[PDB]
Amino acid sequence: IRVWFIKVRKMKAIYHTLNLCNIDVTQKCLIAEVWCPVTDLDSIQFALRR
Amino acid sequence: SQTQGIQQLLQAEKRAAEKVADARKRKARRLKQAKEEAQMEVEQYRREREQEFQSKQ
Repeated sequence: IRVWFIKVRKMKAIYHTLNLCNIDVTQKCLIAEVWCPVTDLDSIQFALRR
Repeated sequence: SQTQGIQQLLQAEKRAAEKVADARKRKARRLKQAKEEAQMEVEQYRREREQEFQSKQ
């Protein structure tokens, strides 16, 4: 039951993050404006390519 | 990054409108053209059956 809780809560959190979205005219892609450290951008893009 | 986003939309709109209109026009004209072709070939078939019935007589 605990892991069911954490899965469901996180998934709610994912939907919350997805609420913040580029409402484009036609794009099926999304362009999000986010603040992020310049320190870790190498790990950022490593994660993205993963 | 700000130019291509509208280029996509414009070419997509062009394709959608042009293709729906072209299909509808193709449809309306193929009605009459198929009608004419089928009717004339029917008349030629009627000539063929005229020939066959004359031979049988």
